[PDB]
Amino acid sequence: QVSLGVVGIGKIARDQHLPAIDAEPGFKLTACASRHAEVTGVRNYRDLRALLAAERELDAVSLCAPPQVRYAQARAALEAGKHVMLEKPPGATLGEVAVLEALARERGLTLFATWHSRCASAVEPAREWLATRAIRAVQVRWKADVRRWHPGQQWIWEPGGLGVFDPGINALSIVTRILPRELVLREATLIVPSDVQTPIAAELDCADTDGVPVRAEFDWRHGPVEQWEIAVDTADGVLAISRGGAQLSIAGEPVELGPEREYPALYAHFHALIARGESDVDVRPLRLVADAFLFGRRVQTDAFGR
Amino acid sequence: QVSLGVVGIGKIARDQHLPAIDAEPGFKLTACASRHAEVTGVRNYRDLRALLAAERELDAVSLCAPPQVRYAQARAALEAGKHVMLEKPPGATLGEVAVLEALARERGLTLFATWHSRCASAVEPAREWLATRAIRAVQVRWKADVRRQWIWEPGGLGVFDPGINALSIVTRILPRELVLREATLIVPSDVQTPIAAELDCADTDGVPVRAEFDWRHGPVEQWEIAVDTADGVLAISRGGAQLSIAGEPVELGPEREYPALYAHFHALIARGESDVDVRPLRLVADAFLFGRRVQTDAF
Ligand SMILES: NC(=O)c1ccc[n+]([C@@H]2O[C@H](COP(=O)([O-])OP(=O)(O)OC[C@H]3O[C@@H](n4cnc5c(N)ncnc54)[C@H](OP(=O)(O)O)[C@@H]3O)[C@@H](O)[C@H]2O)c1
Repeated sequence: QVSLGVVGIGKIARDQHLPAIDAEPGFKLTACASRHAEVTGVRNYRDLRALLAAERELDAVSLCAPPQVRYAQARAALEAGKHVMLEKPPGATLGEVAVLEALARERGLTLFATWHSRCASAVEPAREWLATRAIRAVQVRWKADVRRWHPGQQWIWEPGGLGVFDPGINALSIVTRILPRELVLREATLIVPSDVQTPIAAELDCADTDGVPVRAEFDWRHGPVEQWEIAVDTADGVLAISRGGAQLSIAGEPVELGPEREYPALYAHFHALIARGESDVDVRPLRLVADAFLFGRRVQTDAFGR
Repeated sequence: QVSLGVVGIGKIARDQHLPAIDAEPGFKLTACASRHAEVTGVRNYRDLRALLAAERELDAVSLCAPPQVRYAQARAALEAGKHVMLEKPPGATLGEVAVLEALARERGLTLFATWHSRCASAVEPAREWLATRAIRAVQVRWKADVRRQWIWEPGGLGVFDPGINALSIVTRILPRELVLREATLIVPSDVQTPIAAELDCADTDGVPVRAEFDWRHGPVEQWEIAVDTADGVLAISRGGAQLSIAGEPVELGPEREYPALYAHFHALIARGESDVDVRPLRLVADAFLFGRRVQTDAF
């Protein structure tokens, strides 16, 4: 078993990481680090620094804290000789992820930038069906109530928190996986409430290298049922991904999919990467978001109320 | 020699590119493309597609148009089997540059993303002196008066349009990669790009690298990079033309940024290599992504 530590025991750590780790036989949950939480049955620390100082035989760390502290924690873990798994986004900047990848490669360690939505069951079936066909247009709708997915959370509204791109980048992680050709941003509009620093809604107009238009609408102002949809119009009809990747229809016919197991799949991949002595750092979804911030118009809207 | 075409004959093509090409023996200027300008002594076209269709023996092209039109030109040139040299910045977005580098690598073609300020006289001496030494801190001060439209449009970079030149020097002289830790963009309420900006970086050894860019009226114009080491301060001034080390001024040669660029482009084509350093643009992108934004009075 690979000995594993988890950093930042918050919403996604309780909802997804700890259950997936517990059911993954390749890992032994050995330690956890959190300022305001502890995990029963394992050794607990207030911060990653104290965990690394004490857990010299630990093999790997998985980071579930906000992305603004991701670089500092991942660098420390890599410098201590641990393989590192990163929640999405892999960093607040592209430069820090490049530095981490070079460092992990400069230490022979596994670095894994995870995109949990890429492990949704519809993703690889969609990629396989689309690799052969003539794509005409792509439509993305990724809208959910922020208060239901990040209740009480403030880092989403601070610089490096991405705002609506925090879930929106999941859609881009799927699109960049299922489309055969690279995307380039052509225009973007970011809608930023008067009281925050990140967008609550955004529109993206991209094209792949063949000129296929990729239109995306992200919104955190929404009712209680998510709209997490990607529609690829082809010459053979429409491929429609819905429910964040849990549902797939091709030319109007539903497609049978296995059960959702995104985070089990992530941890299985992390273990396999370590046993292979390989890394997996795809920053293309974050690079497109960076282009959106660099090139995109910014429009003020009314206060969110944080 | 290498047959060469130039696209976008503006003032910098007239002042810098064409004289440098004329004096570079490795190239023969064969054709130029420009919508509103013709170049004496060579064949002339109004767009790159026409040039490419006609100049079938052409080996390479140098693109001097702004980045908003350069990506489509660079694609067509690489697809036509030509080596490509790009003015700075190499793209309007990082995705554009990634596409070109993949395209060039797949056809075995030379792609050269130039940073003309990296060829200023002080840059390579500063890099040699700093390579071995214990650096403590770096400070960049870029200030000027903007009063002396694309710059205020979404994607126009704002103060980073010239400020990225200082970032290309910083990233060349320092021996380790920079990570942006905090940024602040000051945006006039009637524009979409920053008039002033502060960057807070740290290199991979933790060395703080601070940069301030200001386009507003204030104190006297300045362009300075100061790198404090255990052996004293290294100071670059005058956009890279002037160098001081531990208080001692250093003798530098005349400015030949664009002759240097074209000599390197020729050398890249000879060795079959590319040179696509996107890090100065990536740092600017990180500032737009990670930066805190502050509104100021209309411009
Ligand atoms: N919310 C979701 O549904 C979801 C789903 C998939 C992926 N994710 C990703 O997972 C990451 C965290 O998401 P989340 O919803 O779990 O947010 P979160 O609960 O608010 O943050 C997780 C924990 O990180 C710690 N934290 C906050 N600031 C910190 C700081 N400076 N330094 C160290 N620890 C700090 C906190 O634990 P302590 O106070 O105890 O130290 C926090 O409880 C994000 O990158 C997010 O994008 C979220």
